[PDB]
Amino acid sequence: NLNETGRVLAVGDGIARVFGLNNIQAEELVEFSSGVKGMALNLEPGQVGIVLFGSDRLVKEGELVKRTGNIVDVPVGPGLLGRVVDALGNPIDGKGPIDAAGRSRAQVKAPGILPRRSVHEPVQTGLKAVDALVPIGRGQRELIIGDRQTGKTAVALDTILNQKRWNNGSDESKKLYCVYVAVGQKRSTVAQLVQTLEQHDAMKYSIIVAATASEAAPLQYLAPFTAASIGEWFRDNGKHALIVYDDLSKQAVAYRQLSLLLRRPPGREAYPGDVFYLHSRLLERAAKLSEKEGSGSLTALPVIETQGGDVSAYIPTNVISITDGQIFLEAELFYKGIRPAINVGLSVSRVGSAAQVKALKQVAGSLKLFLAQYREVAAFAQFGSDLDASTKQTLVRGERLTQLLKQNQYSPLATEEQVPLIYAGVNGHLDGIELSRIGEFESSFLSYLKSNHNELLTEIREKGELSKELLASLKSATESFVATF
Amino acid sequence: ANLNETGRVLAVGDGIARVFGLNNIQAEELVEFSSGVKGMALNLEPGQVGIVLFGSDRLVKEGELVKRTGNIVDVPVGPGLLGRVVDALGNPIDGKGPIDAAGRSRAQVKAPGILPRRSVHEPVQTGLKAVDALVPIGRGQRELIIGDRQTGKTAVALDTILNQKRWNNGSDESKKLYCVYVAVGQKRSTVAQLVQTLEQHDAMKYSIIVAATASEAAPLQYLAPFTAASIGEWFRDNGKHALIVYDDLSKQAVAYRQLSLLLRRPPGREAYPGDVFYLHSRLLERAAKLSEKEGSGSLTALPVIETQGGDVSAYIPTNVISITDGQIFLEAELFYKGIRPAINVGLSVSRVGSAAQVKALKQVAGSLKLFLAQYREVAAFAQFGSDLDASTKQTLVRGERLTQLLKQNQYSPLATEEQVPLIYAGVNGHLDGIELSRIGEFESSFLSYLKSNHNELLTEIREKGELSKELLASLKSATESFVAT
Amino acid sequence: VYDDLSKQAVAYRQLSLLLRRPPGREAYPGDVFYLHSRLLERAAKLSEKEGSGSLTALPVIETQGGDVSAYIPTNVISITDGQIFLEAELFYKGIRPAINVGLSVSRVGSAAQVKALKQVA
Amino acid sequence: TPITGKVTAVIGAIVDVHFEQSELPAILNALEIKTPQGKLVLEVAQHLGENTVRTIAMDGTEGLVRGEKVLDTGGPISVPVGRETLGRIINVIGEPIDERGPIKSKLRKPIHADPPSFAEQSTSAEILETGIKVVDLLAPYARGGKIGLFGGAGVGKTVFIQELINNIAKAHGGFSVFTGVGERTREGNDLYREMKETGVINLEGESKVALVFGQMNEPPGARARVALTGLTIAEYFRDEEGQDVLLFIDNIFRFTQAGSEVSALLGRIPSAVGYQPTLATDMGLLQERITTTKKGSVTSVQAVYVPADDLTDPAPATTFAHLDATTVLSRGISELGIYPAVDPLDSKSRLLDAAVVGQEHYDVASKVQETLQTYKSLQDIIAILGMDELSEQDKLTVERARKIQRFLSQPFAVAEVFTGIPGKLVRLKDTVASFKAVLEGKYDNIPEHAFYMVGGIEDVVAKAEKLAAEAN
Amino acid sequence: AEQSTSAEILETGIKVVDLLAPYARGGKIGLFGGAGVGKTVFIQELINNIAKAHGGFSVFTGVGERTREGNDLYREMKETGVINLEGESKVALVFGQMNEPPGARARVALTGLTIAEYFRDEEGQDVLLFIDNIFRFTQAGSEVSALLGRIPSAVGYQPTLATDMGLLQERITTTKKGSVTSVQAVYVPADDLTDPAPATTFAHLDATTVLSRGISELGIYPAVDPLDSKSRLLDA
Amino acid sequence: QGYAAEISARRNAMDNASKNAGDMINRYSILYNRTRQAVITNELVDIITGASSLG
Ligand SMILES: Nc1ncnc2c1ncn2[C@@H]1O[C@H](COP(=O)(O)OP(=O)(O)OP(=O)(O)O)[C@@H](O)[C@H]1O
Ligand SMILES: Nc1ncnc2c1ncn2[C@@H]1O[C@H](COP(=O)(O)OP(=O)(O)OP(=O)(O)O)[C@@H](O)[C@H]1O
Ligand SMILES: Nc1ncnc2c1ncn2[C@@H]1O[C@H](COP(=O)(O)OP(=O)(O)O)[C@@H](O)[C@H]1O
Ligand SMILES: [Mg+2]
Ligand SMILES: [Mg+2]
Ligand SMILES: [Mg+2]
Repeated sequence: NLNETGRVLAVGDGIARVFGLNNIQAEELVEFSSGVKGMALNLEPGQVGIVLFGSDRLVKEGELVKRTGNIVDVPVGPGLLGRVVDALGNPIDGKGPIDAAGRSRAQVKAPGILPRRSVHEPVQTGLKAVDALVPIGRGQRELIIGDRQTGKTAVALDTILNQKRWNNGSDESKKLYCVYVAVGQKRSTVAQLVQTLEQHDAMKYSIIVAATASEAAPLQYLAPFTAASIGEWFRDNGKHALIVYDDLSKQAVAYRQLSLLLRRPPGREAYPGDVFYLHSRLLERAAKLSEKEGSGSLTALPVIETQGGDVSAYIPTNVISITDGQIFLEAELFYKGIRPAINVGLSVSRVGSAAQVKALKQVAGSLKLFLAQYREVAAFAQFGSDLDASTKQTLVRGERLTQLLKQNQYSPLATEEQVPLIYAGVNGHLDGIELSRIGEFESSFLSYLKSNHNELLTEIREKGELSKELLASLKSATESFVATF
Repeated sequence: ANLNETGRVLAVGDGIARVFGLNNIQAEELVEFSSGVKGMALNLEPGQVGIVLFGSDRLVKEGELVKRTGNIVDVPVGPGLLGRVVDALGNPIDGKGPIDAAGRSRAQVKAPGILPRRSVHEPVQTGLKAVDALVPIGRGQRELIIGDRQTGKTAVALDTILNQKRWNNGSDESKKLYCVYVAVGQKRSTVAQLVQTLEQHDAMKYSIIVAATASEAAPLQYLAPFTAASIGEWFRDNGKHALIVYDDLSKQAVAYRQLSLLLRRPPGREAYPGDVFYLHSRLLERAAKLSEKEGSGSLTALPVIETQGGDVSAYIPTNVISITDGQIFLEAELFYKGIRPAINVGLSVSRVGSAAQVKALKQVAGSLKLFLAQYREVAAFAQFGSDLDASTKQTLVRGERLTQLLKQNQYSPLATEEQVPLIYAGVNGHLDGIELSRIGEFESSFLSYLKSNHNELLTEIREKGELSKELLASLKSATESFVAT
Repeated sequence: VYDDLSKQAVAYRQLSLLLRRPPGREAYPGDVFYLHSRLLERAAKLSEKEGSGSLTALPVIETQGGDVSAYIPTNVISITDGQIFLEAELFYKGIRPAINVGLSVSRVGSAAQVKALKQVA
Repeated sequence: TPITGKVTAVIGAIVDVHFEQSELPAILNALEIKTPQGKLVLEVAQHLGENTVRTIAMDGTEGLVRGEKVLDTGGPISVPVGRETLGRIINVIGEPIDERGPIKSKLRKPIHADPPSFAEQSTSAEILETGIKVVDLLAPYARGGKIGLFGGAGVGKTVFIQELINNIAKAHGGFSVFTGVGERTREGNDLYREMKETGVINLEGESKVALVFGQMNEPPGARARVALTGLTIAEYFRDEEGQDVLLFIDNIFRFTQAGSEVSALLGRIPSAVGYQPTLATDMGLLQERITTTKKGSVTSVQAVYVPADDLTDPAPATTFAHLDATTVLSRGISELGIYPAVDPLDSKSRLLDAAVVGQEHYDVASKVQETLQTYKSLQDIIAILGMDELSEQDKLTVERARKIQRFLSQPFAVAEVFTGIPGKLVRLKDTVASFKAVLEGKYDNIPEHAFYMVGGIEDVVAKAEKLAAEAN
Repeated sequence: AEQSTSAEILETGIKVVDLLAPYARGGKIGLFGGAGVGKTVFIQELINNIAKAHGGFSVFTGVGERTREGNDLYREMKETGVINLEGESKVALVFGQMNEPPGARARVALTGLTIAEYFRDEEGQDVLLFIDNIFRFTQAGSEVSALLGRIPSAVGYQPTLATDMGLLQERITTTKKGSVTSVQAVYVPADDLTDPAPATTFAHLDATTVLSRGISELGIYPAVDPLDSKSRLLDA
Repeated sequence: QGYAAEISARRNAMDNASKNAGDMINRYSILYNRTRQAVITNELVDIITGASSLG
C-alpha cells in the first residue's frame, strides 16, 4: 500500500517528513495532494525527507503523497530559444507551451576524458580589455569574481550582445547561443535584463532561466543544473553554447538552507560538507568535445560575490580552483575611472593565447607584461622623485594604454576595431597625444578607417591574421592619421 | 503530593532546574524551594518545567520540595524606598528596617503605547556645561553614557543627581526630580563608598539604590534593571518625574549571555544570543514622557556602556545606540590631556536636545556642535606642523578656546544662568584675544563680575529663561567692557 | 627531547573528538593543558637525599607563521622554563642556527652555565 | 463548531498547541486565547507532528498555563484594507490603537500573500527629484522604485527619510503608508504630531497616509509580522485602487532580527553569525511583494540597519540585491560633521546613466567621484607625511576634493533643531551646474569653510563674503 | 551592611609605594613583570613590613605554580626569615601544582582565601593575600567548564566567568573586624587588554605595582616603575 | 647656508612622521586584537555547531 504512497508526519520551512514511500528512488520527484511538488533527498527507514518547491502552508500532517518514478528533468532543445523558463523548465514569460525536442536530467555526468579537444576557438566578448588580455575560449569556464556593484554582470551581458555579429549569419559552426541563469535576483531586475536583450535583438538566440529569491530554496539550488542541461544540448548536436551563472554564491546559500533544514550537519559557515562538489560537478559539465562527438562545446561564465574584497573566502576559493582563470573586478578601480574595472594584476586566463584571436595576438604580445611594468613604475614614482627618459617613457605609454582599455557598456567592438586601436598603443603613437584626447581619438580613428582604409579592415576580418603586406598598409594608415589634425 | 501547585526536583546544574509538576503555573512565575530559594519558570514543557536559580545551586538539592508563589516576580514600589538601599528582589540590604511600599508591580512591564505619549520638552540640568550645551537631556529622554574604563561615565550621571538638590528641596513638585541609581556587576566597596558620597552631599534623601553585586547570581543582575525600573515608573504615573541610571547594562548582557549559553542557545556575534537586543530594548522603552491625560509624568533613563579601546563599533554598544536618544562618548585620550569631562563632541549626540534645552542656551550657542565636529578635522590636520591659511588658522584659534571652556571639574555643577554667559563669549570671539592659560581663571572671575555688577541680567535669565532682543544688547556691552580690562 | 609536542596534541585531539568529548579552542578538549603540564613537570632535579638524579626536557613546538599566541604554544611556553625561538628569516641571512637572541631566554641562566664561559658571556 | 485545543508547552515567544480533533489548522493561521487582560493571538509556524503544532506569540506569554483552551480563527492574520485605514494607527494584529473607534472597512485581506508574477513586472527609468544634493547628483531615486538607506547606529537613516516625507509626501498626490518596525516608540508619537500639524492627517478631515506600527518594545512575533501588515495595506491601493503609493519602512532589519530570535526555539540549526538558515527566502518573499506592477506604482523607502557598522553582515548584504537605489551612511563621515553622512563612493543607483540624467550630468558626477577617490587613495600618505610631500597636481586635487566633500553637506529642515540652520532645498538643475563650476576651478579662491553646510551655490559666495567681515 | 563606607590607605613600608601607587586597605593590587626583577624579593618584603607595622599575617596562594619555582620559593623564604621552622612563621603557603587537574587548580585560590579570612574575622588583622597568578585561575575555570559540557563564551572563555571572578574578589574586603589586602600578579594574554580575562580582572584592581627590567637595569631597587605604577586612591 | 636649512626642516619632517606613523601603529594594533579575537570566536562557533547536531 505505502510502497507508492505515504502520509506526511511533519512539515515546515519547506521541509516535509513523509512516512512510507519504500520504493521511491534517490532525488526523485514527488507530488502531494495539495498540488505542490517536492524532492526526496534524505532516505531513512522511519521517514523520508522531502523539500518543497512551493510554500508549505498547504501541506499538513497525514496528507497523501505520491511519487513520479522519474529523476527531476527539464525540457531541452531549440524551442526554448527566446523563451524564459523556471528551474523545472516551465514557461514563465506567457507565450505558449515550451516546444521541446527531448528531456534531459538535472544531474548529468561530465563529458569523458577521451571525447575532448583542446580549446582553440575564441569567444569574442567585444570587450577590448578582455579579448586583449584575458581571452575567452569555446570550452572553458572564465570566472567573473568581484564585490557588489562593480560590473560583473556587465562583462557577461555585453558578450551576449556581441554575438549578434554571427548568430544572424548562415554559418552554424561560427554562431554562439547564450544561456543566462538568474539566481537570487529579484524579478524586477530579471525583467529589466530581458528587456535590454530585446532592445538589442539578442533575445532570439538567448535562453533565460529564472530562480528569483522569492521562489523556494530547492528551485534556486536546482536552477543552475537544469539550466546547464539546456545548454549541453547544443554541445552534443555539434553547436556552440555559452552559459552564464549569476551567481553561484547565492546557489550555495540556497543549498545551505536545504541541508540545515534537513538536519544535515554543517561544515564551515554552515555550508554543507560537499559544498565544493556543488560547483565542481557543475562547471566540469562545460568543455570542448572531440571531433567524433560533434566538435560541440559549452563555455561557462560563473559569477561570484565577494565581501569587502575578500577573495580568501570559503565559497570563492572553492570556485577559483575550478575555473580556467578569473576576471577580477575591483570597486576602487571603478571610481578611478577604469571601466570596466578589470584588475589585470589578478585577472588571468589559463587557456591564454590559444583562445585569443591570432591577429590580435600579434599586436599585443607582452602588453599584459607591459601593464605590469606600468603599475611597477606607477607605484615607484609615488616617491615624488624625478624620472629619467626610460621610466617616464613607459609611464607615458602605460598610462594611456590603461585609458585605451576603458570601454562603455552596451558597446561591443568587433575584432577589426580592436586590433587597430591596440596597434597604435603598443607601438607608441599615442604617447604624443594628451590623455583627455584618447577618448575621442578612438571614435575618430575608427571613422577614418571605415571611410578611407576600409579594405584593410576587411582583410583583418576574413583572414584573422596579419601578413607582411597587411602590416605595411596598416603601418602607413596609422602614421597618416596621426599627422592629420 | 499535589502535582498542580507543587512538584519535585528532577535535576539541577548550570544554574537551571528541571522540576516535575506545577501544572497550574504561569509563564515566568516566581517560585520557592524547600531551601527557600526563589526561582522563575522561564519555560514550560510537557512533563517538566525550566526554572532559573536566583541563588547558589548548592542550596538546591535533587528530590526536594517545590512550592509556587502564584504571582509573577514583583518588587515593592513607593515613596518609602527613598533613602533606602535594596537588592533585585526589593528587600532591604542596608539594615534600616523593612521597606514601606505602597504597592507591588510586575518585574516585566510593557512600555506605554504610542498614543499615551508626548515629545520631551522639559530641560534636565546636569550641572555640566559641555553637556547641557551640546547634548542636553530632557524629562523623558534616554541619553546613553558610552566610554572606556575610567573615563568619567558615572561622573556625569552622579553630578546630575547632586544638582537636582536645587529643586528637590523646593516647595513645588513638577520641579523636583527623583533619582534611582542601578548598580549591576559592581563591587561591594564601590557601591558602599558611592552611597557615602550621596549622604555627604545630602542627596540620598531623594534617591533609591538597587543592588546587583557581581558576587550575586547572574540572574539577579539580569532582573535588577527591570525591577529597579518599576520603582521609578511609579513616580511617572503619579504625575511626578523620576531619573534612573543603569551602571552598567553592558555587564548585564554578559550575565544574561551566561544563562543564555547554559540553557544551550545558538551563539551569536561575540557569543551574545540573538535576543540580546530585546533585552535592553524592553528596558529603555519604559522611559518616556506621558501625555497630560496620563499625569504628565516622565522617566528619564541614563544607561551606561563600557567599550574596549574606544570601539563604538562593537556589538553591545551599537545595539544600545539604536535605542537611546543620543550618546555622550568619553574618549580616553582627551581624559589624559586633562580635558575633563572627556566629552568627544565628534561622537556625542542628542536626538531631542534643543527641544528640551533652555532657549537662553539655544541663542548663545548656535552651530557650536557642528563647528567642533569640523574643528577636530582641521585641528588634527594641522598638527603636522605645516603652515595654513588665515581661514583655517582663524577657526583653529577659536576652536581651542571653546575646547578649554568646555572643561569642568567634578562636583562643581553650574546653574544654567551661569552657563549662558560663558557660551556667548566663546562664539563671539572675545576669548580669542585672551591667553590660553588664563581661560580657567577667567571663568571664575567673569561670574563674579556679573554678580558684583550686572546681577540684574542673571536674575532675568533665571526666571524668563530666554534672552530678549534688549537683554542681548545689555549683555554684549557688559562682556565687551570686561574683555578690554 | 620531545619532537614534537605539536603533533602529540593533534593526535590526542583526534581521539577526544571521535569519543565525542567537549571541543574547546581550536577543537582541543580542556584537559589538553593538563596533558603537557603532567608531562614536563616529570623532569626535574632530585635532591641529594633522593639521589641527586636529574631529567632534562627539550620539548619542540611548531608555530604557524610565528604565531606564538596560538593555543597549544601558549600552553607549552607557559609551562617550560625558557624558549629557543627560531626564525626562518634569520636562517636565510646565513645566521645558522638562527637563534633569535632577542626572544630566546632562560629563567635559570647562569645558575647552570660554566663560570669559564660566564666570565666572558 | 469552533475548533478548539490545549497548550502543551510555552517557551518564550513560542507556544506549542495541541488539538484533540483530527482536523488541524494549516500553517500561517491565526489563533486566539482568552485572558483577563484581553486576547492573545497566535500564528502557526510548523506541524511538529502528533496533532501538535508550533506557533509564534503575538504578545507577552506571561500567565499562560499549560493545557489552557485555545480557539482557532480559521484564517491567516488579516487586516482591514481600504481608504478607511487612512488617518488611523493600525496594530500588527490589525486593530486600531489610536483610541478613535474600530476601522469600519469594507474588505479585510490577509498579511500573507504571494509575490507578483514575472510577467506582471514593470520597469521604469523615471527620475525622482528629492532636493538632496548628494542624492540627485550621485544616486538619484526612481519613481515607483526601491530605496535603501543603510547605516550604523545614529548615522541619519530616519532623519534622512523624514526629510523625504517633508518634500515628496506633500507634493505627491497619491497615498502613503508608514510602518515603524522595531523602532523607538517615542519616534512614532512625534511622527503622529508632525502628520497632524502638517495637515497630512486631519482627524476631522481626510488624510493622505496610514500609520502601522510594530515597535521594538513589542515582542519578536510582532516585530516579524508588522512589516507584512503595513505591506498588505499598501498593495491594496496598488492593485485595487491602482494609484501611486509611497511605502515608508523603518527599520526593515528588525524583520530578520526578530526572526533570528525565534529560529532557535523553532528548532532550526543556526547558520553562521547566528542568523536562521532561511534568511534569503524570508527576506526574499518580503522584498518581492514591495514592488511596482502593471496595476499600480509604489515608491518604497526602506531603511536598513548595519550591525556593528559591518556591511558584510548577511542581513544587510542580502538587502542590496533587492534595491534599485542604495544610499549608505558611514559613521566615519558623520563624525566629521558632514551631513547627511552619505558616502559618494559606496552609493550606487540604476539611474546613474547618461541616457537618462543626461550626458553632462553623467560627466560631472564621474569627475566628482574620481576627485573624491584620489583623496582617499592618498589618505594613508597624509596621516604619515602630510601635504608637503604631495605633488603639485595631487595637492591641488585634495583641496578641491575637500571642497567638494564639504559642499555635499546640506541643512535639513527636519534637523534644524540640531544644526540651528534653516533647511535648504536645492534643485537638481542647479546642483549639477554648481559642482561643474567647482570642477572648472572657478572657486578655488573661496575658503573651504564656505562650502560647509551650504545650500545653493550662490549661498557659498554669500557666506564667503560674510567671513571677510568676521576676520580680525 | 558589613562593608566600609570609606577607603583608607594601607601603609606598606616603601616610599615608591606610599608616595606613588599606594596599596588600598582590602583592595586588589596588580603586580606585573616576571622573574629577573626580583618579584619574589618584593613579595617577602610586604610580608615582613606589615608584620611589624600592622602585625597582620600573610597568605601566599599558588595556582598552577611551577613545581620548580615552588621549591626555590619555600627555600628562599627560610633564608630571608619570613618563615622560621624553630621560631614563628608569618606567612602560610598553599601551592597548587600545574600537574594537577583543573578541578584543583580552580579551587587553590579559594583554599588560600579561607585561611586568610580567618585572621580577618577572628583576630581582625590586616592580612595580605598573594595570588600568583590570577590568570591561571581564569584558565583553570575555562578547562573545568569546558569538560562539563557548558558552551564556550567569547574568545573561548567560560560564560560563568563573570560570576566566578566575583566569588573571589568580593570576599576580599575590609570588614568592621579586620581586613584582607590582595596582592595578585597579572598576566596579559598576547599583550592584549581587550581580552575578557584581563578585562574582567582589572575591573576589581585598585592599584598596580609594575616591575620593569629597565628600572632594575639602572640599579634601582625595587624595580618598581614610577610612571606605570598607578592607584585609585591617589586623590586629595 | 640654505643647505643647513634643508637638513633642519628635514629633521622636523621625519620627527612628526615617526610620531604620526608611530601613533598609527598603536591604533592598528588595537584593530589586530578585535580581529584576532573575532577569528578565535568564529572558528569556535562552527566547532560547537557541528557538535550540537541532534535530532
Ligand atoms: N562599462 C561600464 N561603464 C560604466 N558604467 C558601468 C559599466 N558597467 C557597469 N556599469 C555601471 O555599474 C552599475 C552596476 O553594474 P553591474 O550590473 O555590472 O554590477 P553587478 O556586478 O551586476 O552588481 P550586482 O551583482 O549587484 O548586479 C550599473 O549602474 C552600471 O551603470
Ligand atoms: N571632571 C573631572 N575632573 C577631574 N577628575 C574627574 C572628573 N570626572 C571624573 N574624574 C575622576 O575620574 C575617576 C574615575 O571615576 P569615574 O566614576 O568618573 O570613572 P568611570 O568611567 O565612571 O568608572 P566606572 O564606569 O567603572 O564607574 C574619579 O574618581 C574622578 O576623581
Ligand atoms: N541631515 C542631517 N544633518 C545633521 N545631522 C543629522 C542629519 N541626519 C541625521 N543627523 C543626526 O542624527 C541624529 C539622529 O539620529 P537618526 O538620524 O535618528 O539615526 P538613525 O538612523 O539611527 O535613526 C541627530 O542628532 C542628528 O544630528
Ligand atoms: Mg549582477
Ligand atoms: Mg561609571
Ligand atoms: Mg532610526
